[PDB]
Amino acid sequence: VAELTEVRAADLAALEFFTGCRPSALEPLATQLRPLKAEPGQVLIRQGDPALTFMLIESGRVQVSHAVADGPPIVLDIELIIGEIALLRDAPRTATVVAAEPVIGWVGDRDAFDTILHLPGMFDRLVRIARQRLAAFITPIPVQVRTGEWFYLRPVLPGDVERTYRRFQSVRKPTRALLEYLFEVDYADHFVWVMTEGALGPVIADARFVREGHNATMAEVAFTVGDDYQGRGIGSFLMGALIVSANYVGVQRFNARVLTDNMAMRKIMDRLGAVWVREVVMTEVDVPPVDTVPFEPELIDQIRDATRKVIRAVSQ
Ligand SMILES: [Ca+2]
Ligand SMILES: [Ca+2]
Ligand SMILES: [Hg+2]
Repeated sequence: VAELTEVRAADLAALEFFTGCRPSALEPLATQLRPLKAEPGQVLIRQGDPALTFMLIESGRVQVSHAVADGPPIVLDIELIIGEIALLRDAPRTATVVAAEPVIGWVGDRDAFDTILHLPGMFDRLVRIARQRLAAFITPIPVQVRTGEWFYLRPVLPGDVERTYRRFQSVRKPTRALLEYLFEVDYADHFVWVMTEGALGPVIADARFVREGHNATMAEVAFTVGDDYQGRGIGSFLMGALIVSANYVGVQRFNARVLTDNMAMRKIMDRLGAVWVREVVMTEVDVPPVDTVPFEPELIDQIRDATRKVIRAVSQ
């Protein structure tokens, strides 16, 4: 009888992931998931495959590796959710995941993941999981701004409110939730630098470029500085970081549109060749060589290393 759905929903409701969930609320999801039981050494996701599913892991460690044509595979480890970014992007697998122990869990397709994303509270829980995974790839950098104050530079993390359907015309039949979740793990089409107070402290400013379209050479820039933090050189510092990444990813021109009595954004843009025009004022500028950012070569390299690390971590 099809009451195996009922046993399955109770199994789902027993996960830390679904803490506080009522098993009945999970029955429609239970319907869309298939049990997974892999033996140690079993390949869960093969590099080079199309992305057909994601996995929700009840238990067992897995190990991630990326194979190349010029030496041995680069190995890691994610000690909960696997495979979901390439699934929602419809991109091929860029890495292989292997069970390092017995692995028990559940497998679903994109529709099953969209079901999870719409359950109460679960979109934010998925975003915290993505955040924890990414935080492993981020080492905040202590930076000294013009005034001598010390702050910390890092890429944005999923769930930073600073992060918030343009470029995502590459996803078929999407929902808003699917697109919002992808927005939280996009670093290539939309790169955001953040400045924090303390290495594990609050974000007090952010700067970003948003490409005009997927892979496009023109991007809209936008800096935001906490009311207390203007004048202090934080904005122009983030601007430097953004050239390193923009240069690194292929963006070649920046553009801006701001409210006119917003003089501080204006001065950030006046700082390279900005020529405003009314509408709200407008302007658009070239992307200067990495040679030309006023940072020590050491700082520049840590910024490019950070950029690279997060983009790869999101399979871009
Ligand atoms: Ca962090
Ligand atoms: Ca698609
Ligand atoms: Hg729930």
